[PDB]
Amino acid sequence: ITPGTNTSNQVAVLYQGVNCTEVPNVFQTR
Amino acid sequence: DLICAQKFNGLTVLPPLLTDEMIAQYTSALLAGTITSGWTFGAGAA
Ligand SMILES: *[C@@H]1O[C@H](CO)[C@@H](O)[C@H](O)[C@H]1NC(C)=O
Repeated sequence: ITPGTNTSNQVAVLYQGVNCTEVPNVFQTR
Repeated sequence: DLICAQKFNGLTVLPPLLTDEMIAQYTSALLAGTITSGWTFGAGAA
């Protein structure tokens, strides 16, 4: 998940279908 | 399970963006607007 590189160089990572305790700020969505 | 057999081969199912609670909220808003105002809430303000 990112805005444009003309705006910023900050991204977020969504691991799909993975519980948050099983990954190799942190939020848990469906 | 068959769902796990599909999942184990790279075939995943994305969730819908709009949940059933928000779909029911949309239908409740349309129903309440129709009951209390008729077509006026569709034409403009209620
Ligand atoms: C994730 O892990 C927690 C603790 O192990 C568990 O209670 C929960 O049911 C799991 N799944 C989701 C979708 O949170």
